[PDB]
Amino acid sequence: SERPSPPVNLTSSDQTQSSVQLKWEPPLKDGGSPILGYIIERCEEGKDNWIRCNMKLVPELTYKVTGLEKGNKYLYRVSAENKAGVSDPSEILGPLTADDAF
Repeated sequence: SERPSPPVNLTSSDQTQSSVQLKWEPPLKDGGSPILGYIIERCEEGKDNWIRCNMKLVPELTYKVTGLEKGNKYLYRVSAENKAGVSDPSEILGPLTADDAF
């Protein structure tokens, strides 16, 4: 068995000043072992220090990032983990502003 490929079609909804709902679809290949769950990371748009949002692996295909600072702008990525390892991250989503749409 080997690491899975990245999650695909990472999208967002329900953007607020403190949070955003992320959603994605499973990897095209699981590497021969089932995906245990996903790892969500965020990064302030001007930096390159990615913060892991979730402790326990998310087995679902959605996750609410919280603890955002109002007015800030964030990048997001998600990775898939099986017993063999962790995929490269998905394509980067954003920048997404922590605010209320027009």
